[PDB]
Amino acid sequence: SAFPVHAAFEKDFLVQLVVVDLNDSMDQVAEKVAYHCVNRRVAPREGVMRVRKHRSTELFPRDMTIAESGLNPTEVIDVVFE
Amino acid sequence: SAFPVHAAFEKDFLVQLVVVDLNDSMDQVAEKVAYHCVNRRVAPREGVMRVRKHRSTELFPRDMTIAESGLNPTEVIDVVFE
Amino acid sequence: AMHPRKDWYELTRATNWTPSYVTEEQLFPERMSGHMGIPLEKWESYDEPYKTSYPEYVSIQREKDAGAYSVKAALERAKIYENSDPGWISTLKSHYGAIAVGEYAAVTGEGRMARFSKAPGNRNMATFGMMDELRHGQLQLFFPHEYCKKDRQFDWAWRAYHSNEWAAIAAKHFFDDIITGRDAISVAIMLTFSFETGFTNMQFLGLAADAAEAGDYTFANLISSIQTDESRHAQQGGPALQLLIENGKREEAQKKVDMAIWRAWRLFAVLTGPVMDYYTPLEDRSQSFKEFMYEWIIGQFERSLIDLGLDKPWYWDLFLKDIDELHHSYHMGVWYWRTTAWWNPAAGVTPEERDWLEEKYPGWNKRWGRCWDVITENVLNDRMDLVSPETLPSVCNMSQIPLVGVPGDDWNIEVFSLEHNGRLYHFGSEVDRWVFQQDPVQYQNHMNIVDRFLAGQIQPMTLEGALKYMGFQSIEEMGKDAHDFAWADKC
Amino acid sequence: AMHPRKDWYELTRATNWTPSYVTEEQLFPERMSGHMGIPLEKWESYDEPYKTSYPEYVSIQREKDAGAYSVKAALERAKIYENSDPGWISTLKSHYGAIAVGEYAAVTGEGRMARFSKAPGNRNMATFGMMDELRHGQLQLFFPHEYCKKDRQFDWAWRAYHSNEWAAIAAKHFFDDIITGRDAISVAIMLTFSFETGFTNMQFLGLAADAAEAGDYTFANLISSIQTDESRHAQQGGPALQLLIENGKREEAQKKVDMAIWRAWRLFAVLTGPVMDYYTPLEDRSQSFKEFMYEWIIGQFERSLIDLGLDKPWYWDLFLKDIDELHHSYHMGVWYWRTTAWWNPAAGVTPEERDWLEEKYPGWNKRWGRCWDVITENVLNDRMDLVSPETLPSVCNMSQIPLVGVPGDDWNIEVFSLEHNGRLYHFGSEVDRWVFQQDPVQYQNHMNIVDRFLAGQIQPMTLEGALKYMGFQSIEEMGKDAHDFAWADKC
Amino acid sequence: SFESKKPMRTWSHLAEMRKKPSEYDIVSRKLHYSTNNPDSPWELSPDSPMNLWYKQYRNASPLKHDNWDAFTDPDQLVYRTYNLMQDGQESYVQSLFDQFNEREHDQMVREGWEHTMARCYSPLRYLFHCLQMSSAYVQQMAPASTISNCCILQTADSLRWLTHTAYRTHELSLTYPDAGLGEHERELWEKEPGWQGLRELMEKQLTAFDWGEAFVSLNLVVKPMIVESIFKPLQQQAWENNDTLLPLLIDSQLKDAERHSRWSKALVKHALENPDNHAVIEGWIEKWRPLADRAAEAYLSMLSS
Amino acid sequence: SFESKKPMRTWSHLAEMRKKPSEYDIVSRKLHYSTNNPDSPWELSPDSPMNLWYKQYRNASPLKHDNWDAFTDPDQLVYRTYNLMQDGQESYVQSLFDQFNEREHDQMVREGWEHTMARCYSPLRYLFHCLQMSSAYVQQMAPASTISNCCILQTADSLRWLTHTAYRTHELSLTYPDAGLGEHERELWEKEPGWQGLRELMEKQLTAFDWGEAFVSLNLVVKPMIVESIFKPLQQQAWENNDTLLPLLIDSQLKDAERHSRWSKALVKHALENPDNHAVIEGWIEKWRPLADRAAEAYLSMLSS
Amino acid sequence: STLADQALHNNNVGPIIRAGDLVEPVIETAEIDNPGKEITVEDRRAYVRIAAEGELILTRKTLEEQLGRPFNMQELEINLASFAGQIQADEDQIRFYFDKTM
Amino acid sequence: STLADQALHNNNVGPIIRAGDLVEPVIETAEIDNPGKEITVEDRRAYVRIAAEGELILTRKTLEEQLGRPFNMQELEINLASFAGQIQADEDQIRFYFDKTM
Ligand SMILES: [Fe+3]
Ligand SMILES: [Fe+3]
Ligand SMILES: [Fe+3]
Ligand SMILES: [Fe+3]
Repeated sequence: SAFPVHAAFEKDFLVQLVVVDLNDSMDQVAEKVAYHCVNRRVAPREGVMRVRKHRSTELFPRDMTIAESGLNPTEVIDVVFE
Repeated sequence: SAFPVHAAFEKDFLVQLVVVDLNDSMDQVAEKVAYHCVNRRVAPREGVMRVRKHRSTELFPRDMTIAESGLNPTEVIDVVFE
Repeated sequence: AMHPRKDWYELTRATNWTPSYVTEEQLFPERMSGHMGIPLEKWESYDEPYKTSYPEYVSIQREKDAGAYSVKAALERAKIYENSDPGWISTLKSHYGAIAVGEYAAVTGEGRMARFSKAPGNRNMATFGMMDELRHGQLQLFFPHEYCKKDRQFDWAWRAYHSNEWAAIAAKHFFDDIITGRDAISVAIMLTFSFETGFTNMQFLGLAADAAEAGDYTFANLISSIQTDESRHAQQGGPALQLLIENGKREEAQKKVDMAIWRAWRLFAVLTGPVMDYYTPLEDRSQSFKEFMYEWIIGQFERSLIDLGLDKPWYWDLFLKDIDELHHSYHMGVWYWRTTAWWNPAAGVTPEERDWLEEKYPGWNKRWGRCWDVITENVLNDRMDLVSPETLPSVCNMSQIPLVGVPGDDWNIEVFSLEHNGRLYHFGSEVDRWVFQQDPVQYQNHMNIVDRFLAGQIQPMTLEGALKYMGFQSIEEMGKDAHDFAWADKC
Repeated sequence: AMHPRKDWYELTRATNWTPSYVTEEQLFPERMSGHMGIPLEKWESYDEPYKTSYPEYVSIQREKDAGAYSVKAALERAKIYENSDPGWISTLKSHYGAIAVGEYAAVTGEGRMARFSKAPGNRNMATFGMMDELRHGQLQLFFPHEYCKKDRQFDWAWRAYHSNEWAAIAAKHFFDDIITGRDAISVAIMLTFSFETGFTNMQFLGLAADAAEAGDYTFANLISSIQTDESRHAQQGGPALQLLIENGKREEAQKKVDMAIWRAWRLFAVLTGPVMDYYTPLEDRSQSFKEFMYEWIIGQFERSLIDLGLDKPWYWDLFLKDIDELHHSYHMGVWYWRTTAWWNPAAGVTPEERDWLEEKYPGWNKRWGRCWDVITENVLNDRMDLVSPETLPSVCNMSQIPLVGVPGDDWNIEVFSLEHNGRLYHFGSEVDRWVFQQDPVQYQNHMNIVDRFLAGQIQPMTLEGALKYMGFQSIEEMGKDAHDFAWADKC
Repeated sequence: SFESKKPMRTWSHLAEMRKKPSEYDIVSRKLHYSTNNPDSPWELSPDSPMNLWYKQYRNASPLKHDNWDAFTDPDQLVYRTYNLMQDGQESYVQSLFDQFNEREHDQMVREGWEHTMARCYSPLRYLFHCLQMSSAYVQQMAPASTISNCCILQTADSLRWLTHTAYRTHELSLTYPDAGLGEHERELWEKEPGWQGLRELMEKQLTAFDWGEAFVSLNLVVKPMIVESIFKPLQQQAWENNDTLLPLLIDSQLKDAERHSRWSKALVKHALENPDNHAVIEGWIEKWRPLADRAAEAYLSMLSS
Repeated sequence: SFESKKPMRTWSHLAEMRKKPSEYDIVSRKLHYSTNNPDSPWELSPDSPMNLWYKQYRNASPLKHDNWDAFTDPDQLVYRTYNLMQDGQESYVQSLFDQFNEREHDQMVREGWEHTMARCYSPLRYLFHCLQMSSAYVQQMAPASTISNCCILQTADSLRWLTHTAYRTHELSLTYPDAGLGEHERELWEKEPGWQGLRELMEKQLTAFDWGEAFVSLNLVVKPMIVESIFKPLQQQAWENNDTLLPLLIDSQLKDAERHSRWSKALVKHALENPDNHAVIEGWIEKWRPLADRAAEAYLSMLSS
Repeated sequence: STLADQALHNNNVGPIIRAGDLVEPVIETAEIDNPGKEITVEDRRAYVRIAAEGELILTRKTLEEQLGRPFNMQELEINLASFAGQIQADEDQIRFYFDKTM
Repeated sequence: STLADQALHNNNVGPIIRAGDLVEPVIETAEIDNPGKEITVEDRRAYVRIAAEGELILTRKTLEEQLGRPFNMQELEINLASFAGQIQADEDQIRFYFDKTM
């Protein structure tokens, strides 16, 4: 059920390997990524974290799971604020 | 009338060429030497400066002139306090 | 009497002949020779512009080494190791590890030309090139060797290329691509022309300026002497390029140069960039990394490239933007993940240094400065756990260096991906992806360190497992903050 | 194959023969040879213990210079001149001026032995000695030459020995006495044994330690390399001394050693003493002058002298007292009369330095410290006229150095005078007077600088006239306080 | 966890030597990382062209040893000491050239000797260059840096001989401008019967791509033949024709040649730690000896004509 | 007052050269302070023994010039460059010795040649040492450092020749142990007629104490005779007796000898700026030539016996 | 890219000499052997960048004179750490030069 | 004169080696070639004073081994800045020694 992706967090300097779960929501994925970013290289802020395919115009719904999203493992995503 | 001697002043570090006069008193010679010593490398002090042949036990009288002393030019003298 | 070299030099390189007992192609196979179908006779017009001869070489090279070694000997007690800023010592560790055994590898590139180039002058100059790189490899093992007894990280002057440490893999992927992994003509263009007249001046002369400012004359004297050899054997590239152009292969030549320059750039950005703008003590920064780039690559190298009749690379404008940006991110990452390096990176963000950075790179503080603010706050609050990573960075499938972008106020990061033969690759730039596409058979089945981690080749699959996989043999060998965070006392 | 030196060395020195067309005494005149009537055959037992041969010499000496010059070249930009304490720069000025052209003079001492010694091994080793001193003279002109363009005082590396400046006269009176002014045997004993195994270690190795502490590797490397030559050719002295003793001339030998050691001592006390305890920055004082004396002269040289079968000098106890005292007074005088020197003496009496002096020389402050107190008070009160002399010091008729004693609380000063052939001479020690009496024809009609001043040879007869007489060609060339009195800010 | 360890006195790989590591040990040993990973010699796609080349021509060689790196140049030469030695030799050769030219040596050779040199001596530049190219191939393919180092120096030595030959060809032409010296060497190498055995030998040798076969053919078969069948007969012919320079020059070149033989023999001794290697090496010698023998015969036939 | 002056680019004494001072200029020129004060060469009593010696044998020489210091070694050698050149020459001679010994050169000389060497060659160590001693005397007495420097190097060169001779005497004795090689040279120098002209010449020359006469006799008369009457006849004899080493060795020694002649000639040219000096120099040559001629005749008579 | 454009559009040629005894002599030589050219010098301490417009010649004869000791052209390699321009070298001189004018 | 007496009454012999590549190898050699002697070392940075009681031998074979490169005994002169003791030198070794015992 382990699902590796590569994630870029808004205002960070890099892309990182973050292993999420096949059944995680786009709210949870955003948490697992943030853990490796906010308060490390990125200042914390108000707002709702969202997930999208890299540089996509389309945001995934917050409730949608990765399995339901159609993402393939090792694909690249961004975590951004509304 | 110029009369060169070499003079060592009490508490100085060296012997110096001091040119005195054939008719100077042992009070004046002591002055001409002091000029090159006191307040330069030797602290000033109370007392009467006296002249003697180098390391001699005999002091010359204060009123005696160098001519009367029998000193030869380029001979060595000390200037000391009583 | 003796007769002047000009009177007999032609005979030293009158060595081409028409094979009869094997075919020309058997004797000079295209995979090793890279003659591009150009007939033997055309290669005889090759004229090395920086000539020497065997008796002159042994005499002159004898004198070069006597000075290098004499200086090292006379300065053993200068307290460089003991009194130098640790950022400077890490600069030495990085240099020797990243370079010594790659120099020895360069012998093979030169050897490839000495056996397989159809140009007689090239085969002779390549023979001196083999000797030169032998010199360079031996110097750069000999010099750091005395420091083994002081610091296990100096072991990496020898160990690095034998390891799977990420920077060593990035070095080997590059050098195996441009030096040891291609035909003689590709070596002439990618190594002797592109890398050796292009970039090495940055590390062997730009860094020497910093070394002299830091009062490390043993090192400055060493690397500047080494570059005098480079200047001669690098001149094998230009005449090969001229010959290709004259024989209808300009497009092929341009492509090789374009590829080699970008590949070298990304490597220099991760190793030399941080050295020049961060590890080197501020008072010793002769010029910024960008400034040296503009002197050596733009002002000198590119102008020479144009003079020979090639064009500015298609990615010119991307390259210029990259010079402003890339190494700042590479530095940040090398430091955050310092524990995977064999040197101790210095953060180099004291207030005084950040002012210098702002002056050299307007807008720095509103970008990278934003991440350093967070890092700094944590340090001042002893929240050290937030100053060490708990995952791996994503890595470029070409350069083998993590995927980065511009942080802070105007955040922008882009990965350039590619599906190919049922596999998904990720590249850190448009150019890196283009390089892969120029020669997929060279790269397609290579797996970067993170590919390996995900594929089960790194056991256990943990940060510790990865550190062991990278060849670290003791705790002391892994990178740490150069000043043990003492810099925070200035913030 | 080649045959080992031991198999053929004897033939290189089988060069004595029985003269037939001139007499032995015509060929080896006693005034130039100094054989003391010892027959030619006895001199063949002379066995130089530190041998070399021509092919080995040119090869080894080639290597010695390559290193010396390479180091100088590699460190040109080390900012020694610009960043060094001025006390250290004055140390360089003093060294080069007092030494370069005296080294070249040493060629003549070696030449005197090469032509006039009856010992074949001596004549060959003296030939290498001639070459060595040529090396030394040329090195020590070449090295300071680049500094001419910075400071006219560096001109004195060449000019000193051509001048009548008081220290130059003291240097020449000594070197002309022990090197150029006597027979070959006297040269062997006074120069190669006494001066060259005795004292030069102080200036060429003791000072090198200070130079390394001060971070001046060009200079430390230079002088230590020079001393490797000294160590070889100085070994001509011991075998001559052994031969003299075996042939009933021990008393004559002892006298020559006794004289040369005292003569060298007074010169080193005025030049090296102040360098080591005052000009050299405190943090760079590897050991005190006395400490180095105890290492090199007492611990090493005197022990070697005893091993060869000679006795401690008759003036032993006077010499030991002198080591405690003399250079402190010499320093004080060189500084007070700084304007007659071609270097800028440093006072070296900051509170921190006076504590070091007290520790190295208990009682210092109650003696010399008393004079420095007066000098210091004047400086702090801008009474600068009292910090410059208005007369000449009285000068020793042997050493040519002013007559001094112990100042302060237990004042004691003694001049040792002598009437001789209707003239009155003054000496700074019992030993200096004794030296004169050993060989009056060598000295009796010499006039010291002050004798000349009083005799009308210095016109005009004034301080200015004397400065001009001493060869100063501009105002800049005359000595000044090394730090322009900035040290007073520490008092 | 990791473990804590103190600094080592030398490289981790040399740390278990009994002896203090020498300059040679420090700068020469175990530098080929390309032997670390049998599937991927080079840090690229495992099936990249050069990776396939190395897996076939190095890794798959029938000449096998589990520790090639242990090999030691019996001379233990490094770049620094090689240059000291060869500057010595080249300065000596330059001195000979200069003094023999001063004495007009070339004018006093036996009548016609210039023609023998033009035919049998000057085209040696081709042969020596082949040795140079071939030496470089063994360098790049050998499975240990200590081996490759001997090959680098041998490649240089080959160019040294080439250069001597070029210099003397031109110089001789100054005294004998009507013998084709410096003019007809390529044609001679290509068409003259005396040269064809050697040319066939080298063209074929240069296409032996297995590192083991390349080494054996070059260093154990070709090079010893050149010593016995070319260098020494030339010295004898020179003696018979009042050429006193050539024997001295060849003596200096032979010093190089004996050095190549010395390290070659030492590599054989190392290889023979594996008894399998005897038949492998012996087989390659038997394979190439006939070509080598025919090359020498033709050359000698030409020389003594 | 004094005046203020800025730093000079070189020594005050060279500051008025048009050209940038060379290494030679910087380290060689005007170093004899002993010529500054005519009454007191040395800083001692004006009538000290050495001061009297110099006033008589240097200052009072009939060979006169008002600026000896202006003299320039035409080779402009300094210690550093001399050693580079001579290490080159000695390395070459060592290479020759080693290779000729390898080839057993000494065994193949003409029968009896060992006896000719024992008699006419090995005692040269005495002659060369005399040149060495005499060169050192001119060094210490010459009135300019640039002159003395040429003499220092010539003294070294003399010991170089002495050393060659010692080495070869011993080596030859290894092949011919029954010819008195290394055993009877002193007796030959002292008693053999062929050597007596040379011995008388040198004993007398070594007692010419005027610096000018010493130089002229040594460098203008003795040394040129040795070149023409000793070195070259030996080369010819060696040729006739299948000694091929000796001519090469002598060629290297002759390079030294021509260098001594070069600077000597240049000193003459400088001296001749004073027209008075022609008769002075000519007079000394005429004085010593007879002894020199008789020395050569006796030696040649011995050699060709 | 104005900065980069300007940097690229130069015609500077000449030697980069490493710190040592050749620095000053090479600068002097560049001046003497290229009269009517302005010689520029950029001092980076470990090396010096010496340049002229379009072409810069160093003759062996002049370098030997400025260096003050016997000198063969091939020795320049000991201290020629880099160079701008194409190079044309022989026993008598080295020429740094461009074919094009930017 | 107690201090001076004690200083004079020593039997220390051995090389003084100038700063450079011979320092450590000579110390190691002194230890190896004189077992059962204590080797003393005084470090003055520009030179090192190495000594043993009565006699101290350095063999060429051992020095070559500790130095790590081919070495001829005569080369020691390059770095032998001084020495205590009388000296006995040949192609195979150097011996520093005293005749007397103080
Ligand atoms: Fe390199
Ligand atoms: Fe290179
Ligand atoms: Fe000296
Ligand atoms: Fe000396």
